[PDB]
Amino acid sequence: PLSPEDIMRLVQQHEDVAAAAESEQLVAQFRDDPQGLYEYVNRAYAEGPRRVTTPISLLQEEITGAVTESYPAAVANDIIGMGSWRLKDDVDPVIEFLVARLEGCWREILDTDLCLYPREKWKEQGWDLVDSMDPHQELEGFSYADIPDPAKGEAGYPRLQLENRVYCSKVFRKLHVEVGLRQDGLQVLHVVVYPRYSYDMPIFGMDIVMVDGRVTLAVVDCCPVRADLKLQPHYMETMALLQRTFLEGTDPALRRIPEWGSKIFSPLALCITPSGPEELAAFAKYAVALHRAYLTMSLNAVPVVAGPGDRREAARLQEIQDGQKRFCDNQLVNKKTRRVLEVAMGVEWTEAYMSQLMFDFDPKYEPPYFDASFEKLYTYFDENPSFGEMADEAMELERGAEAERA
Amino acid sequence: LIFGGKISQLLSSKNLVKSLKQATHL
Amino acid sequence: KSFKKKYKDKAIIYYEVGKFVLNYFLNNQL
Amino acid sequence: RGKTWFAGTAYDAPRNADGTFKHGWHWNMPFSVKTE
Amino acid sequence: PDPYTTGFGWDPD
Repeated sequence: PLSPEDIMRLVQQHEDVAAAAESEQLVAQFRDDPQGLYEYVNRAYAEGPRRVTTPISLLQEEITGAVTESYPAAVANDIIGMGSWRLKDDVDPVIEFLVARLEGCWREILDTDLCLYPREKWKEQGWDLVDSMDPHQELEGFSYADIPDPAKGEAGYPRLQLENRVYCSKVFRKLHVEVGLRQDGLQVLHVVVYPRYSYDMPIFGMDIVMVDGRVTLAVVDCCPVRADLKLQPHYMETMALLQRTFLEGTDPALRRIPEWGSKIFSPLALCITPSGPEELAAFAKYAVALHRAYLTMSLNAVPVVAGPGDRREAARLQEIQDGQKRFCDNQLVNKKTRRVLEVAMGVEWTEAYMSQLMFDFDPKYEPPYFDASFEKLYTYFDENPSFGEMADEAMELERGAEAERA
Repeated sequence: LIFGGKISQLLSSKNLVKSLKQATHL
Repeated sequence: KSFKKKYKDKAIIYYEVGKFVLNYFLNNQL
Repeated sequence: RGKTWFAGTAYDAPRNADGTFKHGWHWNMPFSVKTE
Repeated sequence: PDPYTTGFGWDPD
């Protein structure tokens, strides 16, 4: 009275109910307070400094009177700002704010597993800071201040300078921020977060293109990796909720779909031309909140393993690799667009940058990562230490004295 | 070893001339 | 009022960070 | 190395044999070198 | 005008 077909159906029930459960257990953290995905810096500022209650700092306050104070990671990265960027002074305030927010989200959410990308891949080739007038690195990377900006018409004009920051993590094989500047007022921010080839996770993308201080293009997306070009229910619910929370007004469509994003864009992908400081502020809030939600949902992600036993996991891994290859190829055939900012730094160098950095796909190369995860233990035991049996006896004597005196 | 801290302070400092001055050698 | 505090704190922490970075690089990564 | 600041001019920093500035100087360093 | 005390940076709010 059960039948094989209905045993298979019962399996299907259990199987996708577990999926549903996981999805809502991942959305529930953002369901209540979506503004907490953006106002976290302001809330940490309102929280203010924290008195470091470690015994060494307490002894410092007892002897010298100096008080050790700590700050949350949000206001820590707000104090840092852009950071020690080589081109932090020539960039636009909007680009600087966005870079500070996304880098702070990386260094805060992905702490204890955020590594710097291997220097032999991007930094030993001098791609951390490239200048149009010095393509051969004859000035040891000091061309940005060693060489004055070209005159109009004079060879080298307009000068293009690109600074890159590539990171790795436990769940992410490449977290890439690229800031490009040109003399004609054009600035480009390109932030792409790549999951590894073991996670059923979309690739995060953002591109901010501005001309002469006015934002002309602003794209933020969680580009899917599946075959049907659709995201998971938690990603769809989070993107719709954040759009409702932060976009609020404006026109509802706001999607030109310029014939190249249609193979990589999510159904809730945002690609606007900002017209107004209010719309620009709403986009910046939505983008910071979406990045924070993406990184927060990265914490509980479980890698997909295959081999013996079952083959649907192997099919999922092949789908992940195909989707990442499709995204990389679609960003590589982008040469009717952003690649025009290149060619000034040659064509063969443009190819040797495009294929090797940013959008690079390889089945055999997974970047190594260092998951410390014991600095949490060290900080916890500096906050709450154990002082030994002799100190326990001394505290017992002190407690007895205060009981018999007070 | 002596001058590393001042070097990092110089490398991590915002130049305020491009945030202060607004719009021959322009 | 607090921007001056932010500037001063950032200068102090970057001085300390750079000093200990240089100390580690010279004394251990050589 | 020649597309830098003033280059062939009396206002340029001293340069080595290979064209690099003396003491490995650069134009963003907080100190000014002395002309040779 | 006191620098190092106010301004110098974009903010959506």
